[PDB]
Amino acid sequence: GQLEQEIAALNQQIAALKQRSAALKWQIQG
Amino acid sequence: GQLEQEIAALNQQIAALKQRSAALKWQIQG
Repeated sequence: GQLEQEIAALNQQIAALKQRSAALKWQIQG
Repeated sequence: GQLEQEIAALNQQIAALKQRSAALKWQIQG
């Protein structure tokens, strides 16, 4: 249902922002 | 100071999404 889709979206967004943060930290350190 | 502000916003958004997930994980018990 809707709940399952929203929890999937939440998990997708967490992963995307964590990936972005990790890449940014490395880019800044360079 | 906009660059610093944007990184702070990213970290705030990450923390918020993690809190949503954490609150659901906590709720799993009850």
